[PDB]
Formats: sequence, structure tokens, C-alpha cells
Amino acid sequence: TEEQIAEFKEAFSLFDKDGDGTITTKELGTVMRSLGQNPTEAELQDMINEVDADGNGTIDFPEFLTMMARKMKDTDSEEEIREAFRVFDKDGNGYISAAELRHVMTNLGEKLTDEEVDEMIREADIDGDGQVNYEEFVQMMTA
Amino acid sequence: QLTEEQIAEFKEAFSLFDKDGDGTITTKELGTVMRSLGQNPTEAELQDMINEVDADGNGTIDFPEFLTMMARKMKDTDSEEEIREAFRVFDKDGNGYISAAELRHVMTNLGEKLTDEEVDEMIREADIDGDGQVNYEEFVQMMTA
Amino acid sequence: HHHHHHGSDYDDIPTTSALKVQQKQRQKHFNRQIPAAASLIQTAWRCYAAENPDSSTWKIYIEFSQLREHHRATIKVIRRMQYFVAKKKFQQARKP
Amino acid sequence: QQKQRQKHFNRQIPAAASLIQTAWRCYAAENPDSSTWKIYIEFSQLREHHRATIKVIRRMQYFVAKKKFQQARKP
Ligand SMILES: [Ca+2]
Ligand SMILES: [Ca+2]
Ligand SMILES: [Ca+2]
Ligand SMILES: [Ca+2]
Ligand SMILES: [K+]
Ligand SMILES: [K+]
Ligand SMILES: [K+]
Ligand SMILES: [K+]
Repeated sequence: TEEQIAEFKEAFSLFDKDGDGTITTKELGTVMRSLGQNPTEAELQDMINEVDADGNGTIDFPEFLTMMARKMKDTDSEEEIREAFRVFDKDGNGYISAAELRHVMTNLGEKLTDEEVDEMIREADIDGDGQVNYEEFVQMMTA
Repeated sequence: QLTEEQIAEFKEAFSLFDKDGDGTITTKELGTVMRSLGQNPTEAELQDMINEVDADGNGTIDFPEFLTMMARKMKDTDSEEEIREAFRVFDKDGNGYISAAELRHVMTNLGEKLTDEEVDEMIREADIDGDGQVNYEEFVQMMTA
Repeated sequence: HHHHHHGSDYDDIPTTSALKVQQKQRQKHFNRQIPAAASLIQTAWRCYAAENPDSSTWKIYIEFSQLREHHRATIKVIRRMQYFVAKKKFQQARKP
Repeated sequence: QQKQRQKHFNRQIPAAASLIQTAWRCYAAENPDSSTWKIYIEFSQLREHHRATIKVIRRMQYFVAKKKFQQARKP
């Protein structure tokens, strides 16, 4: 839609500081650094490569649009999250303890804040005694 | 009604105006803040605001003066009647109601102008409508809760 | 100067509207109340609406409201980029 | 072969956690409120400073408008 397109063109310009029509790793880095983060050169090159389709090391507007249009729902970008919970599920059972969720969430990967995890467990709203229905947590995110 | 959180809050707010860290707020300092906020107020409007706060009459606001204003009661008794009689002025009909159309006008076209979205919020938060009327007598109570 | 030495009790009315001048003074007096009354209500409500972190009253500040729109936009884009990286990188660990 | 299988599963846990985290942060970023925006320190502080100055100014404008209305009504 006309709104979405104008949306994406504005978002693109926020990264392409030089207005040369392309996004470089250092441009992405500048944005991420100004946002209070410090990502490694490898992390920037990973992000660019996941979007860059022509393999020239830079993201143009069509490549940008393509990513922003990629489905994150239904069929199955839903397994990877559903089984994402596989590793931490000791019991086969499709539940994981709230204590556990907090641990893996707060101490692994992107780490996350407690307030964010507080939001997670509150929004889940499912827990009989001490177990969390992560497959209803999957359905929640992929609505 | 002074708590340790509240105190640290007000001290931070003061520093946001006193850019120079001189312990005082000048008209040009207030003007700079208001100008950075997308507004352009007249020299008279700025000194008027300062004078309403300045108690020692030196044309500048120090932290105790700032605290005093921020502690001034905005509820009950003598601030509630005054908002009420402000509504009386536009109350042509004696009855304590005013048409939503009129309210929108007075709100949007007089004084501080206000946005339509803000007036939209007013009438929605109001939740009163007998045909087309707004009970301004409970809108006063709403604000002064 | 000199002494009055009482009056005279003399009854007569030589010489000699004000209803026009005071009626205009009364009309102008009320006319000044219209802007003041509206301003009081407007400023009072804006103090009330400011207590709400949401509400449309913060959208009246253009540069900042747009600064928030730009802020959220960049973050939404980055987080999706990080998602697809975390997505691909994952079952690269699930491919024997 | 037992070690090759273990190290393979060992590299799975971080990718595991990260996928859930990156997926949730996308979901949380759709909500204008929520605590996920408070992780950005300088900007969250910039909002607090923004709302602070305004609330102070608006109260200053209130008492000026209040006094001006009191004067306008004195007969
Ligand atoms: Ca560029
Ligand atoms: Ca490219
Ligand atoms: Ca100063
Ligand atoms: Ca002073
Ligand atoms: K920031
Ligand atoms: K602004
Ligand atoms: K924000
Ligand atoms: K704000």
C-alpha cells in the first residue's frame, strides 16, 4: 500500500546517511552505536549478508523492501520458534518452568532485561503451578 | 508532601531550564527551552511566566522558588470554582451544560488554540452526551481528582 | 482659603450620557473575560493530560513526535534483521 | 563420535535462546508502550526530560492564565 511504501522509504533513509542509495556496514554500525549498542564488525557483516541478495556487500532499497516483506508468520516461521523451545524442554512436555524461561532468556544470547522478561511471563498469562505453555507463547507471537 | 524521589525529580527539572548551571532561570533560558520545543513565545509571555514564579522580584527563578510553584495545590476549593466559572462564561443557557460544538469552538479557536486531536480526547474522555451536551461540572471534577 | 460659613440651603438646578460610557465599559469588561476563561480551561486540561504518558497532547510537539517515529522505525528494522540472522544461524546448528 | 554430537548440541543452545529473543523483540516492538523501549537509555531519558520540561511549562502557563482570569473578573 501507498502508506507502507512511504514508510519503508523513510526507514531506508534513516540508515543511508550519505544518501547514495545504499546501506554500508559502518552506516548500520553508526545507527546501532547511536542507539546505545556496540556490535562487532562480524555482527554487522552478518546482518548485511542476510539482506544483501546481489552479493555486493551493501543493501539497496529493493533488497531492503524484500526483507521488510518477508513473512514472519504462519505455516512455518512458527516451528523454529516452536522448536526454539526444544533445547530447554527437559521433560518432553510442551511446558517450561517460569524460573527456567527467565534464566535462558536473561542469561543467554541477546540477554534481555528483567523488565522485558517480566513482560514476557505476564503476557503469557498461562501457568498452572509452575509450568509455561510455550506453544501458546508461539501462537501469541505469530498472530 | 515531599519525598526523596520527588525532590530528586524537581532538581533534575530545574537543571533542564538552567542550562548555565548558575542556580537561576532567566527569561532567555525559559525561552530557549520553549523554542526548542517547537514554540515561539513573546518576550512579554516569558517574563509573565517568570514573574508568576519569581517571589523575591529579582526577575529570575531560583530552586526554592521553583519548588514552591511545583508544590502549589491545583485541586479543591479555590482552584475548582475558578475553572467552573471559566466555563460559566461560555454557558449561555444557565443550565450547567454546553454543546459539544461550542466546546470544540472555544477550545480550538480561542486562547492557546489547542489541536483537534486534543479536543477529540476531551470529548471522548468526557463520555457525556445527552443528545449533544457536555456536563462541564464533572469535567472540572475529572481534572481535579 | 477663607471660611465657608455654612451653606445657604438654596434650592435650584442651573446647568446640565454617562449611561452610554459605562455600558461600553461593561461590554468591554466582559469582552476581556472570553479569552481569559478559555485560556484557563485549556491550560488546566493540558496540565491534566500531561500526567498521561500516552494521550494525543504529546503529538503537538512535531520534531519530537517525529523523532520517536524515526526511533521506533530504525529499531523495528534492526530487530527484524537480527531475527533473520538468528533464524538462519540457528538451524545451521541443526543441520548434521 | 560422542564428543562430535555433544559439541553440535552445545552450539544449539545459544542459537536456541537467541531465536526466541529476537522473535519476541520483534513482537514487543509493535507495542508503542511496553518495557522493551526502556532498554534504550539515552532516548528513554530524553523522553523523561521532554515530558518534564513540558509539565513544568504547562503549569507555569496555568497559573499565568489563572491569575489573568482572576484579574479579568474583578469588577
Ligand atoms: Ca550509504
Ligand atoms: Ca546489494
Ligand atoms: Ca541561568
Ligand atoms: Ca527569584
Ligand atoms: K538511544
Ligand atoms: K520538540
Ligand atoms: K519510543
Ligand atoms: K514523549
